Amino acid sequence: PGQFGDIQSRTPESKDVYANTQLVLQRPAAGTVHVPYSQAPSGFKYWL
Amino acid sequence: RVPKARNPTVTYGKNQVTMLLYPDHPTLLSYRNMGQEPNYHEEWVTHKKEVTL
Amino acid sequence: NFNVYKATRPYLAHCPDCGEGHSCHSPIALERIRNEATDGTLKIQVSLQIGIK
Amino acid sequence: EYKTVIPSPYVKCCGTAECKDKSLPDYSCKVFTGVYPFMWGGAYCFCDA
Amino acid sequence: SSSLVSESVVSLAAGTQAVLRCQSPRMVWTQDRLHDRQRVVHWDLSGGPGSQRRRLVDMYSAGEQRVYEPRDRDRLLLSPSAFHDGNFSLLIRAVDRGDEGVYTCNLHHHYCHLDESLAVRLEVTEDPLLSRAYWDGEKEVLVVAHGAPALMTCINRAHVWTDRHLEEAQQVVHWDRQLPGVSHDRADRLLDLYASGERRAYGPPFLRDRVSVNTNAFARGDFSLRIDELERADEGIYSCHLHHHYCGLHERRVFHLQVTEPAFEPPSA
Amino acid sequence: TLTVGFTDSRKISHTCTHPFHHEPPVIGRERFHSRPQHGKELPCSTYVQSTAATAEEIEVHMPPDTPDRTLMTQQSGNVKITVNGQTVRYKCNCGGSNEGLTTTD
Amino acid sequence: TLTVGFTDSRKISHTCTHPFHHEPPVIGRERFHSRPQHGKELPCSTYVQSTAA
Ligand SMILES: *[C@@H]1O[C@H](CO)[C@@H](O)[C@H](O)[C@H]1NC(C)=O
Repeated sequence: PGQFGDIQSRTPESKDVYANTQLVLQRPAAGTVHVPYSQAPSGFKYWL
Repeated sequence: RVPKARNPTVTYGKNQVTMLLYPDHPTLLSYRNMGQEPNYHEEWVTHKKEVTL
Repeated sequence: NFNVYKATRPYLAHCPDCGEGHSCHSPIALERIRNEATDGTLKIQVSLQIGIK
Repeated sequence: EYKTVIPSPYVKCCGTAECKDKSLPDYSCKVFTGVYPFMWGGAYCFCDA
Repeated sequence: SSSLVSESVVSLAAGTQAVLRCQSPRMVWTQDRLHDRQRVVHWDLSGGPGSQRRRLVDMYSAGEQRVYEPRDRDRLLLSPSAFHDGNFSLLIRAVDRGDEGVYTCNLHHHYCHLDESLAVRLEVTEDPLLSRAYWDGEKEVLVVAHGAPALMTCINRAHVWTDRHLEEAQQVVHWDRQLPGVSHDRADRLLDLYASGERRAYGPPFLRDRVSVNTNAFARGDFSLRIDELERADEGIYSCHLHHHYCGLHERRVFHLQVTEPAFEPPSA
Repeated sequence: TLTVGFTDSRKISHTCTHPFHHEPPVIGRERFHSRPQHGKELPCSTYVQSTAATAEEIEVHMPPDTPDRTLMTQQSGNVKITVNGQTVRYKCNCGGSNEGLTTTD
Repeated sequence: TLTVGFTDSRKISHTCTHPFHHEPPVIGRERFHSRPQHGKELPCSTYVQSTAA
């Protein structure tokens, strides 16, 4: 997670894919309807 | 209100840790012991750094 | 002639700042923002719709 | 680049929701108790806790 | 000078956990100031008991009036600064025969969730000498000549409706305790619940460890105190006080807590 | 940070903002500002204005419920349910039909 | 800086400026910019819209 290769597919049109992105959900805040989540940012977009 | 921050990723090792950390804006970091000395250090961080402890 | 909005409405939401610091229920609470085009073009999913009367 | 698909949260008013085990990459499910969500006209759920 | 809401005596057994119920839908609020200063004016038109009412025009506070019929645009007018002096009167430029019926002026404040309305029956004649304005005992009736303008007065100069500071910022709920034999006013403060969420408890640790309210108390308008491991020092007269100084809401609930009657208790009132 | 704003037909302006760190990605080897009249040509990725687009899809389905408390007035100790021409579900815990969904008053 | 300004009845834009080094302070340990949705709650000091002072 957070490194180059967090998401890997075999071909540009491969329908199945391997992913290790570390999704951890946190408890939502009082009286607000939303889905807060914690996520390691894109290894590719920061790697560049 | 104030933001929280993104929980970082940790890698482990014999008697040591290595913490890979992801900021978005200038954020602080601090670390210390729990013994007779605090051995205190702290650091401002702005980019996707990893540290060893 | 591009009538792909036969089942549409504005979909009002809850923005963390309507101005004046504190949060509000706005019509323009942007839900998604993608910037992967390397020429700096920000692509924003806005809660309302345009064009169709 | 990855895309985090997050659908609309299932708010079960006056009941307890149940997670279904799917086969999806980094599939995450969590049931939070004691939610009191607010819409335009007050609480969306009739029950308080 | 606080109005009583409901009064009960509560008897429960020693060793159990007390639940002191204090609930109010009119105390619901959240940390945010999401459109708190929002009022609405709306005029409705009806035609007796056997017809269906239609909303004609509405307007938000600090905003402009919305008309539903395109013909009636620029014809049915409110003062755009109606909310500054409480002059919610409606000027209709020219009346016709289709406008006959009872018009109701509705003011509503979304924070206090108050609504207030009065009716005026409009009847359109052809002769101007039959035109009069009178009070039938419970509503105003306006007789108007055809094509003349009609100013239907709706004035409510109460502080909640006028344009003034209109920001609460300090609603507080108080939990009080009047010990057995101990007279009131010198009662020990037990709990202060501020609209911001902060609570203030007083007293030695033996008392503070047992008194709590759920963290979303004002969010759900339920201020029931849950007291674990009931001791004799918990018996007494409790009072839940909701104070909204601005909206003129000052209510309290009073509880005579006695320790007796485990399953045989008669729940009072 | 980012902000969108527009003004209603009742002439009320509304601005929704969001904390987002917009940072332009560098192209080439010069942290420039605005492209000049005399440039070298490097490939890059932008958005195009194609309307009928294939395989980028969102799930459209039914809304949830619309709660409101402003549509309830005291008709001398009663609950008048104004609907304004729609379908509304009521719920309480007193005498009579303590739950149900009406359509008109 | 700080610049105030208004326009006259006789269509003259008056604009008065002043030097004022404005840096709003941090709250907690995160140099953020605006209010997010998710975030902790820390006490700060604001003003009010009242006149009866
Ligand atoms: C209310 O406003 C109207 C104009 O919109 C004005 O003619 C009328 O005199 C006002 N009411 C009072 C009591 O002054």
